This record gives sequence, structure tokens and C-alpha cells, in this order.
Amino acid sequence: MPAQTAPPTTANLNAWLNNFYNAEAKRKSTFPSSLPADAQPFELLVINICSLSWSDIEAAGLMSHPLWSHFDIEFKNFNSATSYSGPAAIRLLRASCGQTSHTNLYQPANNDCYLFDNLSKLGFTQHLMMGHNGQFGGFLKEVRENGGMQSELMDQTNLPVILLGFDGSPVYDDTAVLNRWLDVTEKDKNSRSATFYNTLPLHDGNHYPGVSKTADYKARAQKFFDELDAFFTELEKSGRKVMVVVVPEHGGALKGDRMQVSGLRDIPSPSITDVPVGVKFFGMKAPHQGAPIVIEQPSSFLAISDLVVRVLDGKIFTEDNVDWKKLTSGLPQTAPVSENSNAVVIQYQDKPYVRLNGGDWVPYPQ
Ligand SMILES: [Mg+2]
Ligand SMILES: [Zn+2]
Repeated sequence: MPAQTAPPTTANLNAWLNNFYNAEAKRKSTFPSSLPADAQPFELLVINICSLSWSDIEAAGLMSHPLWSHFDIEFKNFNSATSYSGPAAIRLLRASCGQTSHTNLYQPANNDCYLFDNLSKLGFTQHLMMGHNGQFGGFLKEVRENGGMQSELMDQTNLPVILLGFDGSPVYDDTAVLNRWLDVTEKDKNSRSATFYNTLPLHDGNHYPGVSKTADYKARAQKFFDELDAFFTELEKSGRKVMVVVVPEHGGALKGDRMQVSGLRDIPSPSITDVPVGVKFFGMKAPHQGAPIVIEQPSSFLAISDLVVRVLDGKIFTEDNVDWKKLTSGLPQTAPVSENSNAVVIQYQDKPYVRLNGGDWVPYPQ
């Protein structure tokens, strides 16, 4: 996180953004060349959630849902760096390198930028899982072409449908998807796997079968958080060693502002990109006791990659005295810079600004 000493001017913010990109380009999440020979295998499950920010959860009265107190680690100031689904998945799939501009999401990146490819080199079977068919917005195509994720889509046949999207496509029940994930990872002939799971029940336009109005966001979120929390309980009981990372793509923009009305995401505003990220470890000999460890520093995907690197050997799952402080200290910080095509949002001296299509930086409503 480099200096914002100069007074805010459009030129100074342009320069700061350039310096941010240049500093980010030097950042890698470095993986070991091999695992220790006594490594303990485990499953990594990355749950990538559409349309979920702190602001949304507060608007829906779900800040105190039991899910949020169930995590071992929680990032209080994680930035999604974008307000669109495809870009958010690409950024997460490229978690192992510094944050790039929007444009550079659609240019190749170094192979060691690709989190799941880094894990594959260490022996983790890759799984791609979705609670939908990925057709809307060309999402699955972007996951494959720019996120580098070529794995077969995990079988979705016979999954119960809980919502229909705006396009009439199915939204599958997360409980059913996740319970199938348990079986598929058991049957994949590998003791370790890493799964990218994208789920969007909170998407705009989703409606119950037979009902034309889109379903209440709060109701869908309550059910989704109930299901995720109950899955955590099923997972604890399985005895299986699992690291779960819950990473929203971006908020649903429930609460608008003076510049951008509710539901619109053209501008990746702070309220849209400030998303809760949680990590929970299952099957530990010494499970984390007490309330989540809260990481307050500004964070983004690079911190997820570096956290995964820290536990690659799986010893966290068998240690008697886990050094949670060490595990959660010194993770990489990332300034809250967010981009879509031709819109960039930054915090400069703790105030947000927006720059659209190379116009001036405009103070963003606070
Ligand atoms: Mg397996
Ligand atoms: Zn999304």
C-alpha cells in the first residue's frame, strides 16, 4: 500500500493508480516447488458468491446471521476489485498475482498467477462447480478463457432447483450442490482437491418457480446463509479435512447512492466491493475456539492465495497447538482499488473517487 501524501488532484490520483498497478505487478503469491513428504492432504473449497457485500447484508438485516460467527478467520475490509461477475471470478482465479487493471484480466497472465493451477502442481485435483449453468453474461466462458479453469463442470443432473434466473435458467439448491461436492471429492481418487464453486442465488432477477416478481433478497440470503452454515455443521461431522474460503464476487448493490441507483453496478463503488470474506478449517485436531479472528487491514485476493500457501502442508489439521496469530499475521495488504470496463474506484486519503472513461476523478458519495 503506497503513499497518498500528495493532495488529491485528478493528475495525482491518475499517478497514484499507475503507481498502484506498477507496485501490484511485482507481487506474487509464491508456492513451494513440492509438498513435504509428510504433508496432510485436505480439500480446499472456494465458495464464490454473487451479489453479496457487507452493505447488502446490513440492508437485509443479516449482519448477525450465525454464519458470520462460524468462521475461523474473517476479513473485515476485503475488496472485490470489481462489481461484475466475470471479472470477479477472473480476479479470484488469478489470486496468486498482484491486482491488474480490468483490461489485463482479458490478457494472458503468468501461469503462476492462477491459484488452482498452482495447487494442481502440488497435486490438488481441480473441480469446477456451479449452482447454475454459467451461460448468462458469458460467465462460464470467461472462467475458462480468462480464468484458465478448464475442468469439466461438475455434474448438475437431478439437482433440485430453488430459483429461476432472469433468463429462465436454473438456480440449484446450494445444500444439494454442496452435498454432491462431498461425494464427488470422495470419489475423485485423490486425497486432496481444490474446488472453485460459483453460486448466485442472490442475483438480481432470480425468482421462485411460478412467481414472476424477483424473490425477496433477504429471504434468499437467509436461506443461503442457513444452508452454508448447516453445511459447515455437516462438514464438521464428516471428520474430513477441509479449508473453506467464502469470497463474494461483489455486492448486489441493494443500497444505492447519489451517483448510482440501487441495483446498478456500472461503477464498482465502495459499498458494492466491500465484501465479507471468511475462512473456516474443518477436521482439525484442535479446531479454532471462540469468535472469528478478524483481519482488519485492507485485503484482497492476494491474501487468500498467501493464506492457502501457509497451510499447503496440511499440518494445521493435525497440530495440537495451532499458532493462529502467526497464521493470520503479516498477510499481504492490498489497497481498495476497483475496476470495471472504463470505471475505476479508489480510496485516496480515506475518501473514495471514481474515474469514468478517463475523465476527471470525481469524489464519490460517502
Ligand atoms: Mg478425493
Ligand atoms: Zn455476480
